[PDB]
Amino acid sequence: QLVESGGGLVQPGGSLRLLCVASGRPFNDYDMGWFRQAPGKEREFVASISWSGRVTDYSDSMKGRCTVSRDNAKGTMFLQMSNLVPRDTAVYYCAAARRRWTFKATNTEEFYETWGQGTQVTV
Amino acid sequence: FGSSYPVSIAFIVVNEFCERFSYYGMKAVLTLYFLYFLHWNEDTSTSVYHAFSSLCYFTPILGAAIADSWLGKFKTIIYLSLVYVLGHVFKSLGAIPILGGKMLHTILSLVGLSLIALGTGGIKPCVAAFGGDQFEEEHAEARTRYFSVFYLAINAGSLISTFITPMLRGDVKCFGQDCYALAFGVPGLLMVLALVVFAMGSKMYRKPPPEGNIVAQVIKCIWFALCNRFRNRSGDLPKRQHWLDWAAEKYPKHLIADVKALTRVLFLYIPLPMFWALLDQQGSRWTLQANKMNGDLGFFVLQPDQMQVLNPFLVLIFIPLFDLVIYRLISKCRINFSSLRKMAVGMILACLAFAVAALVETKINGMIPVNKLSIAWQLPQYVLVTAAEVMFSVTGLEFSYSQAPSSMKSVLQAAWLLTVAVGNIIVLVVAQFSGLAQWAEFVLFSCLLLVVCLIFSVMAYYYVPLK
Ligand SMILES: CC1=C(C(=O)O)N2C(=O)[C@@H](NC(=O)[C@H](N)c3ccc(O)cc3)[C@H]2SC1
Repeated sequence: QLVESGGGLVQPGGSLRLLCVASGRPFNDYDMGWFRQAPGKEREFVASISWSGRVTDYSDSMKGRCTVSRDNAKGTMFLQMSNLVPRDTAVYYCAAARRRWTFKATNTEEFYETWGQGTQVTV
Repeated sequence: FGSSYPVSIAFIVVNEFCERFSYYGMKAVLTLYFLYFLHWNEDTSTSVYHAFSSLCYFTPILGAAIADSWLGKFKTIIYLSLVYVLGHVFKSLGAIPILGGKMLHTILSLVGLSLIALGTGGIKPCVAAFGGDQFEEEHAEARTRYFSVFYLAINAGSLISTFITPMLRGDVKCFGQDCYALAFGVPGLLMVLALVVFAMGSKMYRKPPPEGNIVAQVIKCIWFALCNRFRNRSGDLPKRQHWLDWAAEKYPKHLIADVKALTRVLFLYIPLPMFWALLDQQGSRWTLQANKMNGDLGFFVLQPDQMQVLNPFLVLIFIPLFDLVIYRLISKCRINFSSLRKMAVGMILACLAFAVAALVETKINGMIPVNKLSIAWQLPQYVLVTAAEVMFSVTGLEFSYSQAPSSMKSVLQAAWLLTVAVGNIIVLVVAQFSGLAQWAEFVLFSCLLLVVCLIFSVMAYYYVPLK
């Protein structure tokens, strides 16, 4: 609940590390995922991490390579993109979903109910 | 070749292997299929996996109820193998991403899983009872060896599955995406092959017909027995010498005796779920223990998870070692292992295995890493637990068969599998409680196994064998 995302500008071919800070409720009760909304596009799934961190998934693109991982203590989750190309110059959203039984795809927006604020990571 | 072993069992054992293999091939990928194809929660994926496993463990009730009351065996096995094959067809058909998505995939996968559980619970007890029935009642020495080979085939299928499944899910391109259709198609083809090889021995089998609605008659007899003693305000002989002796105004003695035997064996099996639950705390806790010890081995880097493979492999070395050597040595002298001392000593071996695990955990925690345990020193406890499993499971199969009334040979096997199922349920419920140190956890498990062995030994001392 009340997820806050912080990133910044980067240069082509470089690596950036976004951070998602969740405050208000425990971070071990939330499935988390990353989405991006490039200007004019709807929203693209980027990566997902389960409540325990054991299960992690990345979109087909995951430009170059990504590495998502959370720290349930202090509620900080970060995304590690490495080979950023002129694409993916989009605001990266942080989505938090509580633990629950559901058949919704974990890589969709419908699955997640809490959305943070974007972070313009241009390239 | 002129021996006491019928050629027909060659078709049965080879079937069970081909079954277990396939099963262990399908189960291994299962969770991943949920997470990286269906994109389900960790919670939802784990819950569905556990529910599927529990249903597979509990369907033997339906399988044995069908087999011993209606259609007999070789027609329960055949039809439930057809159901199993249909479930595999749905599972593989529900994993190709070309037709439908997120709606047809889920429904097809769940229907296939349900059919697979139904087939497994009904190919498990009936096949063992059938193979046992292939032997004459005078050939109890060859039937024990058949059951040993049956367990050996089960474990060989498990091992070959663990060794071949990654080769099927590694770098494949079904449809622009990971190939989960093959991971389920290969198990489906193995199941079809098992069904074909089983059905090819039809002219050789010794199909015995069912003796009637055994389940219904047993339930009616028990209900009448428990209702007749209710002589609240009067009565002089409600039921004397047993709680089934005056449920005899109907249900002639030939059925009262069978119900008596079933009840005796069930009372004997009462505490087996606890043993199964305690013994199952070795595929998870021991992996955590192995995570904290060196795994280079000097020759090949050994990942802790791979240590699990040492359970089936060691069994393949102990089943022939025991049945051919150790037991023979025990029979060289006057010592009499009566198939219930074997189970008690197996429980004791499991208790010692967990005691050794506790000692090894204490040694690990004694670091101060000069005194860092190798991934070896987990060998003694694996050896002990595998010896316990060999001396318990094979003997339990033989005991469930040899002590079952001829009319309910596949119901006692169902009771065995249901002790396993209740043990799994106990494991599930207790998994949510964890507040003890690992060494204390192992000490507690060893003490609980000792108590379970004591209770089982006391009950088996007073057991009245079928005869
Ligand atoms: C009744 C039953 C089953 C079954 O439901 O089909 N069997 C397997 O499947 C076999 N498992 C192994 O051979 C294994 N080495 C094994 C692994 C863990 C255990 O806690 C016991 C046995 C045996 S066990 C008991």
